[PDB]
Amino acid sequence: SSNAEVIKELNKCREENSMRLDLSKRSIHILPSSIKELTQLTELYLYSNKLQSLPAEVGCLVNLMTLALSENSLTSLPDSLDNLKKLRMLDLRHNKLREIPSVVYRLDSLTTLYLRFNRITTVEKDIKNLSKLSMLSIRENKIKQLPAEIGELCNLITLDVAHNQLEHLPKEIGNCTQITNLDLQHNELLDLPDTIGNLSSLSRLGLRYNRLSAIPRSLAKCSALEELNLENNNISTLPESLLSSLVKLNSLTLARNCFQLYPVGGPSQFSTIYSLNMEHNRINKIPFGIFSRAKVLSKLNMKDNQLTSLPLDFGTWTSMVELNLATNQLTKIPEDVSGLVSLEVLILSNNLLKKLPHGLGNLRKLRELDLEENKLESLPNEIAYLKDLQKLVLTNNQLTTLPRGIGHLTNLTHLGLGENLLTHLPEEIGTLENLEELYLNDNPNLHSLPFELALCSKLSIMSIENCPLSHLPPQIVAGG
Repeated sequence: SSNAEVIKELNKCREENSMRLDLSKRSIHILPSSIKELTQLTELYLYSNKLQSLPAEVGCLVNLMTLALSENSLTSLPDSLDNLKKLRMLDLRHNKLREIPSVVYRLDSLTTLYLRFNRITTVEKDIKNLSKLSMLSIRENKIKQLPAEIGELCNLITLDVAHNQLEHLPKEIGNCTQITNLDLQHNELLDLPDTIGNLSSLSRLGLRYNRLSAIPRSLAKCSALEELNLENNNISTLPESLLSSLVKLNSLTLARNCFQLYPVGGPSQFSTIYSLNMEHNRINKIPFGIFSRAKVLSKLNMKDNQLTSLPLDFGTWTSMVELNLATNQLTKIPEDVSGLVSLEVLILSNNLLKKLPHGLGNLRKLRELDLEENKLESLPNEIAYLKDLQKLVLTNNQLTTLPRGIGHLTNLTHLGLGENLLTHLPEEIGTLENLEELYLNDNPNLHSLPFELALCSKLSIMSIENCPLSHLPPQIVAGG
């Protein structure tokens, strides 16, 4: 920590002729100029210190291949670092850099450059000198525009320009053909250049939280695209051939968009995708046979949509494991739910369900049933055969009674019965051996509770607030 301890480590490093010097986390404000003595240094780790700048003597370390300067207070770098002709990696993350130091632009040997979490406002056109760059990270800065000279970085594999203020992308981005991972998320991007299709090797593209009104049809050429996330944009429609041309798509998120209706396209749209997320949209209906070819589709999320009904082929989604139809206007859920035999998670919150179908009993794989904010007056007697059910949330409903035999749900750990009309609770509540949480709050006429609740060995959390109840099971440690 002290300057004497630093000089010891420098004399250390010299004694064994070590190739690596790790002066990290020593709170060094000013690095000794004696660092010039150690010419054999291949790696210099100076991260997590208080360095406002670097001695020009570091430029004498000509065999330096890695300079780790993350988590400092660096505002500038000495032009003497031009002599670091072998430097491959420059880590300048978490500093106070309001611009890239001019010397960096002359270090053409750089292959990986990390500038994450700074105040960098502009990227100069001299960025073209760093053609050997394989990874360029300028995430979390204040870059409003990227120079067209970005296209001369032909060897770029990864480009992180996320969390900036980019309003457009230079069309010359298409000249970086080798880009596999491109993150443009959390910008103010209004459009994408048609030249994005020249990036034939694009495997991961981050577009969430921008101002994109549409997607260019040229994105179909990026067939290697595994996941496409368009979250939080102004996109209302998709190119007709886009989804079918992206043969490698395993997940597709159009959440927080202006989508009035499902994307228009052929059957190969959802053929290959495993996850499908359309929450917070204005979709009015799910089409018949939209998931005919979608054999691998496991998860579907239609939260906060304008769905008032479900299709006649609802039961055919046998491959559906997780299903989220919350914040919709569904008046009923048909008896054809017996078809989704593989359905594990079912979310029907914030809807208008008055009853539940008897075909729900066929759902022997169901483990999570969220029915919060509905008009449920009763439950089915076949609900007791949902032996795999672990979480049952019935908050904000009109339930006066609990079906007989509910105690056979021995795997149930969470039972949310708050804001209901329950007058009584069955003595069969005690055979719920694994019940951990029981929320009975806001039940106006819940006057008595069964002593058999004491047989719930795992019962840890209970809520009887706003109930005519002053007594608790013995296993419950109250907070009053």
